[PDB]
Amino acid sequence: KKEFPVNLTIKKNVYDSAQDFNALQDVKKNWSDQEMLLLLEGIEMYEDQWEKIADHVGGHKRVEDCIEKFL
Amino acid sequence: HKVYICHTCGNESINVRYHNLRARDTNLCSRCFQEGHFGANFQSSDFIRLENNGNSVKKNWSDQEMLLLLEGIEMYEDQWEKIADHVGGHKRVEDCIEKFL
Amino acid sequence: IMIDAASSFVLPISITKNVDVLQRTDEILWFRGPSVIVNERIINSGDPHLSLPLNRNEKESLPGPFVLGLRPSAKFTAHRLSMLR
Amino acid sequence: GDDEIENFRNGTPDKLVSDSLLKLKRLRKERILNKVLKPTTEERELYFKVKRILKEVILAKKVSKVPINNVRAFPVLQTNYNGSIPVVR
Amino acid sequence: LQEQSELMSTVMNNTPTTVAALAAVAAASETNGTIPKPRSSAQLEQLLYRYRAIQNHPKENKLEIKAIEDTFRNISRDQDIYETKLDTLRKSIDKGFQYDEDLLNKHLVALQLLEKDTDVPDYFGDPDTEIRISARISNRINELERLPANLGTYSLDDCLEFITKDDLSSRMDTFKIKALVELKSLKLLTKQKSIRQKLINNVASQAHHNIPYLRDSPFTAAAQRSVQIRSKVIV
Amino acid sequence: MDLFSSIISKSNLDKRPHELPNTNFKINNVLPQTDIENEAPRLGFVGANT
Amino acid sequence: FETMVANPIKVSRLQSNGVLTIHYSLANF
Ligand SMILES: [Zn+2]
Repeated sequence: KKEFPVNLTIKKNVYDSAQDFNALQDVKKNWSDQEMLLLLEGIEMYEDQWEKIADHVGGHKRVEDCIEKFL
Repeated sequence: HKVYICHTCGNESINVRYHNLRARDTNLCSRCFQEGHFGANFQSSDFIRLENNGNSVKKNWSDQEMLLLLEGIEMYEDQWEKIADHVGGHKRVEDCIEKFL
Repeated sequence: IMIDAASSFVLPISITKNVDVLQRTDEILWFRGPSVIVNERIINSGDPHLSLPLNRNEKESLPGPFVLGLRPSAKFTAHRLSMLR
Repeated sequence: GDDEIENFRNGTPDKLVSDSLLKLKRLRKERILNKVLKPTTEERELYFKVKRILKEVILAKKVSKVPINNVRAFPVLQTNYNGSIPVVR
Repeated sequence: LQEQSELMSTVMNNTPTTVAALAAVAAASETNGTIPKPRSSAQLEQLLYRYRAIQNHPKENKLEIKAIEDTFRNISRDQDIYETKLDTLRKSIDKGFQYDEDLLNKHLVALQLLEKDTDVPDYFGDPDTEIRISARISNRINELERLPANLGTYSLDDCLEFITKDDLSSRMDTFKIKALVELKSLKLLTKQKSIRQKLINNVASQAHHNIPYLRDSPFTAAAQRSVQIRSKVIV
Repeated sequence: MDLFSSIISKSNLDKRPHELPNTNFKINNVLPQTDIENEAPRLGFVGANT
Repeated sequence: FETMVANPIKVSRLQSNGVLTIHYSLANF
């Protein structure tokens, strides 16, 4: 079946509008692009162990906040 | 296979052109885009990296071809020969109309 | 405001003896303005060096421009080269 | 706060999640059919209350898969610069 | 009159001590209709932080400090209540549930689709409802037309290309093309409508010479035969 | 007309003396421009109706 | 050297866009 693709990555969040990526927006909870790339980088390799990822990001991010981001 | 004369010089683009979105009928090489030889009116945001190579087996419709089809429809409003060559000339009229519908 | 100016020029004398490093036509291309050197293409949009939060005269000599440019770490690149073969 | 999740954590965790997502879907239909654009303060408040619960199980239970599916890209700004050849009038 | 945007305007104009919103009953209470308990995560709270940190110098011209401090007390109290409830909530967990996988899939996909305002399938005329469609398309057009033009990707597959200081990777534009296919396909809608009209009103306009089971019926053949009767010549 | 050239691909570790195919050439240094990117326009500017 | 007017390279917009690269369609002898 042919469907128009649901392009979620472009779509800005409605309910919170503070968990978007940094380009679509106009310890520390800032989440710069380097820790974001390290987060996708750790999720591609380590596959949900939440503690090797939690210092592969660089230690400023709690495991709770990494789960908050992954959701 | 067409040929893409690089604007602002006379060179031939090898396999990657940089299409402009406000003059809409110009291109560039990679080296003229890395250094900024495209005039002070444009701003290096309105240049999309397009390819020149022949793509895969037909009825795939990569996003480059969809974008160039919609550029053609905004250009000409008719004249499906002038749409099908602007897609790249390796698609027929009778398939561009079957894909826009 | 015109668009179709030439903005590249060629001198008639063939000086093509020590010129294999410049940009040749295939002569030498001579433009109407200089080049533009851009350090890094991708901005790093967070990073309180650049974001400037509103909380809390100081200098910092950061290593290189490579902090501001989203470079991947090497363990992922070795993991992906292991996934290569 | 929580004010209910303490009481419902004693039994199953998952029934409230579906019973809240159906309410989100009904409120979204009621926002589409009313020409309103901003979400209400009643489902925003009810949104995070969902996202909390799905967090805590991942904090607590360590469910056997927790699947990973990402687009393996993310949008970043890139530098722009004007051309260096001057304008011709 | 958006006092929670007036504080932001006074902050971003870098001159907030020079006006200080003229906190009396005539001005600081006319925009409030206490302060209305800010909504954001920190974007309306750091403004209150800076606003109190600037209003520590006058300290008597602004009578609205006390309601702001009462809301700080409310925020601290709610935070302490949530920390106690999170301490109890991690103690109220059963030792065994074994949460199912193929419903965790559906809850994750459903939450993700309900975040960014798209329709979720269940698996658990009339120009009233014509405008309610044509007002969701203007939403998407005036949401896509506020993206920055310098939008670019960084996939996880550029590590295999070894991009130098200036090398121009070949997957940088896999989102900006996709963010123009939508924005120009949602403007060429009333062109494909006008092509579909010319298609259907020339396929259905024959309907009795191409379709075989209609041009073989008794009544259609009799009508097409009877329209072709040449008029009788008198004498 | 007062022309300019392309960037020489001479490396930063070359250390050779500067040769010149013409003595009517001159040489200049290009300072790279670097700052917070000037706010680019929105996509409504790039690709409006013509 | 200062009397050496340079040659403009003109692009001619229709050449820049879509030029392809006739007896080789055998219908015309
Ligand atoms: Zn060129």
